[PDB]
Amino acid sequence: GSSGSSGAEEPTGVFLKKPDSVSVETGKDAVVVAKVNGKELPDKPTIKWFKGKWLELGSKSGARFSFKESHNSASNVYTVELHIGKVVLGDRGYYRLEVKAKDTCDSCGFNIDVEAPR
Repeated sequence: GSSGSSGAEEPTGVFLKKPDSVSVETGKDAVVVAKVNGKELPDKPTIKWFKGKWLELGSKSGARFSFKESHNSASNVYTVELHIGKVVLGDRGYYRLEVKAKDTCDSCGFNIDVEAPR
């Protein structure tokens, strides 16, 4: 078939990809996608997922909260994705991704929504 096209100047930021707000439904599984330009960073960045207040996600390696981080050899980009299972209205709201390096420091903010049943 046929398709369109696009074009723009590379982003002047370390966060090659920002976690766009994802609207999920209660009882469903949420998933966020984000990337980080390591090259631009002096040292290995620190990926940490926070929830509204000064909370702390990913307590143990065996909870609904899953984390997928992959590092490319040629690309050199860290692709992190936050997956949440059995989402509830108590989870919906806003989040914040902290990322600090040797000297470089940057953080992005996303918002999730949990649609309730009829």
